[PDB]
Amino acid sequence: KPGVFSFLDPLAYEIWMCIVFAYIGVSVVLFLVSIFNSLWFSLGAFMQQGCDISPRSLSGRIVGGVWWFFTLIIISSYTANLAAFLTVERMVSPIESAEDLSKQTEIAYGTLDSGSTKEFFRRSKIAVFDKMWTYMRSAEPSVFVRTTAEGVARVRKSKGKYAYLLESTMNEYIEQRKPCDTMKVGGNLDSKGYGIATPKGSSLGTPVNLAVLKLSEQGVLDKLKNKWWYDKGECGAKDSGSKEKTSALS
Amino acid sequence: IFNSLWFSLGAFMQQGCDISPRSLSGRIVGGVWWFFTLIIISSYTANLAAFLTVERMVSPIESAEDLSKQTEIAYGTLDSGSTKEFFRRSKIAVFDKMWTYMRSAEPSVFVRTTAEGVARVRKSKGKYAYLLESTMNEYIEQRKPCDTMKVGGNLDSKGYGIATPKGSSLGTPVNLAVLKLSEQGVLDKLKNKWWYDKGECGAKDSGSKEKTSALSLSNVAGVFYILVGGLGLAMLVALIEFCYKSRA
Amino acid sequence: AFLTVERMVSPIESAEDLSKQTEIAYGTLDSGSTKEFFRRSKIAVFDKMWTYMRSA
Amino acid sequence: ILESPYVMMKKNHEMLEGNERYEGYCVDLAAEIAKHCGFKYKLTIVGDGKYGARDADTKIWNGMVGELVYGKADIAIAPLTITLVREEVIDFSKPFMSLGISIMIKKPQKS
Ligand SMILES: O=c1[nH]c2cc(C(F)(F)F)c(N3CCOCC3)cc2n(CP(=O)(O)O)c1=O
Repeated sequence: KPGVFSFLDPLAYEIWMCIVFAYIGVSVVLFLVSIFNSLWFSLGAFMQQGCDISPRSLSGRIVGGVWWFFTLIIISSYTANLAAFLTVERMVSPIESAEDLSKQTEIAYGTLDSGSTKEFFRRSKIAVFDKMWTYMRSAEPSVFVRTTAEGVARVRKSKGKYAYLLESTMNEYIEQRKPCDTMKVGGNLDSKGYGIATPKGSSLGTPVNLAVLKLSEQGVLDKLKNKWWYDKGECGAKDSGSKEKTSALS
Repeated sequence: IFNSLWFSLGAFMQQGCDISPRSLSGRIVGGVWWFFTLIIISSYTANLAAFLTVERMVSPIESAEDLSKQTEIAYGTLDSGSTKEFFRRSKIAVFDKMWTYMRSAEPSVFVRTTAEGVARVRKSKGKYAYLLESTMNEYIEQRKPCDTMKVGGNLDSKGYGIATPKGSSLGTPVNLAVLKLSEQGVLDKLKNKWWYDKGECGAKDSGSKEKTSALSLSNVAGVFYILVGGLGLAMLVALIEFCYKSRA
Repeated sequence: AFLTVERMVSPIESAEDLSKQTEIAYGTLDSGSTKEFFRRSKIAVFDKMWTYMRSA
Repeated sequence: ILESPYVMMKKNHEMLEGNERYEGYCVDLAAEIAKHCGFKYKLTIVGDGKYGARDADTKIWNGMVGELVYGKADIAIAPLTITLVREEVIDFSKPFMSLGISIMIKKPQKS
């Protein structure tokens, strides 16, 4: 984003307020050494280095000297800071806690139009999630989407205008997928766990259970999760992260 | 003893010197001075640019892999317990590297007690990270002085579960109760309760530390003070000069 | 920014550098003792590399 | 086990007796279980304070684990990690709180 507001980025707006006030403060003083021509001549100071219409120093040129050191430090700091923007170019996340989505209104957020999740919010008694539910029900056009693929569509079209909840492992699995535009943020809203299911009274049950815990402690599950996800990943996270060092200028 | 001193004050204020009718003498000094201040201000700006740049390069850890990539910050677990045994049994390259590291690093990262580890973290001023069970970490993070925090996702899966002697009739119905309390989410209500409602700091307090921003007023404001002070000197000198306008 | 980004870049001097990147593709002959050396490899770096070539 | 926040003494615990003396997350959870399965119950603390482990020698479980295997305890409600070795000696319920290894660090306050 440009739009002039981008230009003031290196130095904070409050500091601009303070430099304006400090400037006019410099202006009014000049008349005493001699105030409409004081603001004019101060404009003749900012316009070029600083000050002139005094007998050498007297008690006037000193003001412009300090003023010169001052503006010099300002522009210096400005250049340093702007270069600092031109170096790392880190990209801040708009949000952190899921609660922030509730707190704001700028970005729509929703879920799949039907499924256990929607009920989970509809049945949630927590005030935050309740607010989320009244929100999602209230807003139109509906945040709800018929398919997970539809959610992918609204997200890729969102350009940051919209966010979409879904199952965590599925979310990360999309994160591996191209164009790797997607990314998950925040922790899980609630604990859940896929598990092996057996017919009731099946003899296999207990051995299956012991097998599950045994494989789990061997880290085999985590190993395979490393496999089918990240190893199969279309866009390596630190791989794509290592590669981003362009330049030029708008 | 003052007039051309005042002129030099008219030199630093702007580029450097003038009035001299073609070279004459010290106007060349004016040129050398121009070159001089030019160099210094250049070097200065470059230096500050180095500070902000190096400052921005630094990133907070969000995975143990970051610890594997560094060494400036010591890290470890309790001297005994399942936790260390996890890394010891671990076959993942990252965790293996970490375990080999802790086994090799001296003085040993291991500590006798979790509390002692907390002290080793708090007193190291960020130079010593520690590792422990997630729920425990969250429970400590809300504790005073609220000076420490958990970061990143959990490294591995585990789950507390109700225990009964095998073959007890209570087993299945209890497990059903577990599933019911999970689906109802009341357990989470309890979680926000004891971990936060009882908590020594608010849940939203963590967001109070801002993010990136861009140059606080502070640093330059330090120059604002010397600026206004210079103005005050200018005023004092002004009025005493009027006093000499009266005396002389 | 130009000079800084310029100096940040470094020439490769270990395969590990390749393992840590992706922008420059790398590989071996389609068959031979070398490829066997990678698939049989147990060193984490080489294993990562062979894993990379395996799917890239 | 006596562990905060899961288990805490009343500050005036002497004034109370029985289950009232204890308080915490696990306590209220126990009340929940009391609702769903309808039972009187008494809270009891393990002596050694150990979560319980089978020494390879005597092959005797200690702690709450022993308290279950040896019939000393009717049911266990505590931050008790599930393990395969404990899986075969007693019957766990399904997990009620996913958790794991985690990174504790100093909070990065600005100066
Ligand atoms: O079933 C088990 N549940 C456990 C639960 C916890 C806690 F987090 F406090 F709830 C802890 N602690 C970690 C923090 O310091 C205090 C003790 C140890 C446990 N252990 C022994 P481990 O072999 O060291 O894991 C088990 O066996």
